[PDB]
Amino acid sequence: SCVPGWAIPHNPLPSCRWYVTSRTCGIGPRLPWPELKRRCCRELADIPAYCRCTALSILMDGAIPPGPDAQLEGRLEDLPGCPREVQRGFAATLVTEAECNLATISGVAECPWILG
Repeated sequence: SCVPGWAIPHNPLPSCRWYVTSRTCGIGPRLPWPELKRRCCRELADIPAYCRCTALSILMDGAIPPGPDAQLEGRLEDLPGCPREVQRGFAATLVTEAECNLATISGVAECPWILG
């Protein structure tokens, strides 16, 4: 069920994109750091524990759901002086107790396969 439209929303984790770009790229919404973080973690916890790593994966590398239209969902693209590799490295740490501290399918707050 961990697919956009099903257990995962279409265009997943809008606020996490911004928090990732704010930190790495320096460009983001005009919101205080804690607010930026909170909104990201909120959207993340609203996703079933089991689908949480998949969601990160989609936000990082994007996804293409089958269908007549099928548009590219998520994915972190390059920003002026902010390559996609920098953003990805930080995005991978979102579930960490350091960041959002949320449990995945493993029951532990970590996604070992996400990065790379």
